[PDB]
Amino acid sequence: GEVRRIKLYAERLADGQMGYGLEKGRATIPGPLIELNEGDTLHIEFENTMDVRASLHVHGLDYEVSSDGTTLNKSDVEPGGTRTYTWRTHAPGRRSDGTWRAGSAGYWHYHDHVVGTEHGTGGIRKGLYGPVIVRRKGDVLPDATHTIVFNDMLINNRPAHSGPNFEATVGDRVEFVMITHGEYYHTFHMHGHRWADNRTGMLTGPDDPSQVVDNKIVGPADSFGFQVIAGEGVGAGAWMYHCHVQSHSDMGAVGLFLVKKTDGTIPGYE
Amino acid sequence: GEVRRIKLYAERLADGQMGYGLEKGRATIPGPLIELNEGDTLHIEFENTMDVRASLHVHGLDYEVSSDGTTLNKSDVEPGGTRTYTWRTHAPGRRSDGTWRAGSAGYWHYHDHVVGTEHGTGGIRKGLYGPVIVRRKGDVLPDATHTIVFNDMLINNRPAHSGPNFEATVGDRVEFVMITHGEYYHTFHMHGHRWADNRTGMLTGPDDPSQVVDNKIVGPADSFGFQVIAGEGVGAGAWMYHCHVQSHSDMGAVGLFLVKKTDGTIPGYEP
Amino acid sequence: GEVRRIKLYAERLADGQMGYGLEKGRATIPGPLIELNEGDTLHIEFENTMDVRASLHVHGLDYEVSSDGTTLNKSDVEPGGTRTYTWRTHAPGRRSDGTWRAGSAGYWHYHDHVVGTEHGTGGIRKGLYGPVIVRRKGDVLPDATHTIVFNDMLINNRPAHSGPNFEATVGDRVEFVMITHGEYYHTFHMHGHRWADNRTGMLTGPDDPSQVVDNKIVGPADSFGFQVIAGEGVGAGAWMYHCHVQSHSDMGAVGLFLVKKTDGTIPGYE
Ligand SMILES: [Cu+2]
Ligand SMILES: [Cu+2]
Ligand SMILES: [Cu+2]
Ligand SMILES: [Cu+2]
Ligand SMILES: [Cu+2]
Ligand SMILES: [Cu+2]
Ligand SMILES: [Cu+2]
Ligand SMILES: [Cu+2]
Ligand SMILES: [Cu+2]
Ligand SMILES: [Cu+2]
Ligand SMILES: [Cu+2]
Ligand SMILES: [Cu+2]
Ligand SMILES: [Cu+2]
Repeated sequence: GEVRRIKLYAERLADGQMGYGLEKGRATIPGPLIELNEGDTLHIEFENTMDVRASLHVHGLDYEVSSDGTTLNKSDVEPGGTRTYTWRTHAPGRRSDGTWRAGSAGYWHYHDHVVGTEHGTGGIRKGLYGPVIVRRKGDVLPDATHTIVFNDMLINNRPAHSGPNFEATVGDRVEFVMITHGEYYHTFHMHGHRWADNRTGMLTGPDDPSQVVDNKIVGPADSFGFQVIAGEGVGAGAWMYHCHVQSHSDMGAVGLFLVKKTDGTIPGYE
Repeated sequence: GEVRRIKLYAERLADGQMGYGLEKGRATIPGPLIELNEGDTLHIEFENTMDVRASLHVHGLDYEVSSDGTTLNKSDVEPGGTRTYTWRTHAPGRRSDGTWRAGSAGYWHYHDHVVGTEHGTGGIRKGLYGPVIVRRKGDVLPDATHTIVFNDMLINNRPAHSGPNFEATVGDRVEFVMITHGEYYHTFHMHGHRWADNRTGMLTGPDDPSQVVDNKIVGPADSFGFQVIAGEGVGAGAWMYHCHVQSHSDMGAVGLFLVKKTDGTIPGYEP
Repeated sequence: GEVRRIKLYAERLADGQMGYGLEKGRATIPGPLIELNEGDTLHIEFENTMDVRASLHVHGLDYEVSSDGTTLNKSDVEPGGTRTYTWRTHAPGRRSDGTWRAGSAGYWHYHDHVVGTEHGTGGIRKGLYGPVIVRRKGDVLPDATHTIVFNDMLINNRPAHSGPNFEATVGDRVEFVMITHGEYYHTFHMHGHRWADNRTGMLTGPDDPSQVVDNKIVGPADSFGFQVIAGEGVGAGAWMYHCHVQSHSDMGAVGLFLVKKTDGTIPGYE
């Protein structure tokens, strides 16, 4: 695998928010998508631009305690400080004893572990979360990737009834990364589309018995993802995704997957 | 791939509830079981007999936005109004891009999307939900199918501690369709029986690594199903199923899977 | 296909608790680990030493209604009474209808079903739960097994912020049994390690599409397990496990998987 180096910044944002960015003043919630192939090493030159301690902690990937991002393992970052975190990944294969070592590939996420509490409750609430995708050799690559985070009662820390919306063309291969944070369980639902409940969100072939779903229960720090063919067997349209917990959809935990015809039109909606 | 047609009616019942039915005054909660084979197209000639806007929205199956059953897609039904909803299904197969297209087959459900709120909160609460099963070629068919819906704190909108109960005989292949709605997470548990956490609820063979379970966390609009051999390795008896969230079972989210001997008898129990 | 016999006692414990034990005055919370191979029968000579009715109910395994442990089937135990419960297990096999009968193998649990309520709400709250593992022929056996029960807001009925901690050496094959009870949903997370969402928690091979996860939503009476190679690809250290529901980790639903180097030392303990 390849050795990669990136910079990452934690920054305070308007309305008491906090975000990660690849450049100063370009912090976003969710944070930037990090994509790796199994075997790749990533060195993250992390700068905490804030006035409180902050950290970077990742799910799924290989890291040593020196890159835990915790007070326990003295790997958080002082205010205005810098730390180089290292994430490693590995491909699957048989061990010496004939057991199968699972690879790093999957839909994962990174977040703060020290803002507000020693579990990053305040950091997470304020927006310090982002997606990580680790791909296996031969994995099907998409035309676009969209990240949806159910953070307490908000989506991507947007005000209620505020999307986000995602645009595609009929036939586009669209990947979704779906992360949950905070206090509450949710159920993720997408109209007119469906996926497999497995590593890639896609059945491997006819021997894969994974349930095909369009609704999934998720809790804090769950991550999954999938790919769909936009509008496959259903056509162009305003295709809602929403939390299916009835009070949550009613309070505006809803967005649109806007699937246009090749001619740029979409069947008239609202 | 057969093209089929049914009539469906939304009706107000007693205790203010609301139900789907195949005939006028025959509405049930849950709604009627709709069963399709992959490839089938179903045209639902729907009539809203109620004095409020209602709709039909489906999980899992192929439909165009004109059959969304939402206000967003101008697909709900005015009071007394009619609409033909079209559901399509497909078999699995190889795409030209070399990927495997997942089929429609599964345990699915349909429900209202406009009663009370633009997400059907009032309709779902009052009973406008029912099961849909899409079968793959070669799928094993059961002796009977039973639908269990955890709707907020009730089962099938029954009052607390009033079932439903389902009866079978030892050896019967019994299918359960398990749907959840409303506000709360649940855990579905059955005494004396277990199933696979996969598409059909049954392991394909010794090369299927799916967890074998008797307890499953479910949230609103989750659906799964399974088939068991009634009493297999455990015998006839009153086999409780219940939510395993302790306050929920204590409040009466409990029913009985009554498995009889081939002589029609059951070991004595005290409900 | 071994017939096994054990004695089990239900007893009141200090601090308003109740537990199962293999010997009088030796009750623990969780109760003793019961391990069976598919085909084994277990006869449990159960004695209720308490002043309230109590029972033994099991998930997953084969039992007749006479061993349900319920009020419904009159198979609980009066105060000071004794009853033999029988649990059976079976190997998988091909049915005469051509379908595959799922075996008993898996991560399971037993608990009371009649203390406090006819669903055992009081018994479970006070500590009457324990793990059951049923193995399939050829299953990989671990160096150690550790049971983590999320019981309402507690782990193993320990007071908040009280572990438990589990020690291993790098390269040990360590098995976790993860059981949930009570009123609340949880998300189980382990730093530095991951497992397969399937029967054994280990991918069978390259043909297994199971998601690889480090975070799993669980609710009352859910049970799963897995094995990890301690420190595999991540090294020695204090590896936190916790509930990832943020208020739960903040209130102390946390422990340590203490992974020692071959020499005995743990980095960050100097
Ligand atoms: Cu943590
Ligand atoms: Cu939600
Ligand atoms: Cu829907
Ligand atoms: Cu985390
Ligand atoms: Cu919807
Ligand atoms: Cu419940
Ligand atoms: Cu049980
Ligand atoms: Cu729905
Ligand atoms: Cu029970
Ligand atoms: Cu928790
Ligand atoms: Cu973590
Ligand atoms: Cu139980
Ligand atoms: Cu010390």
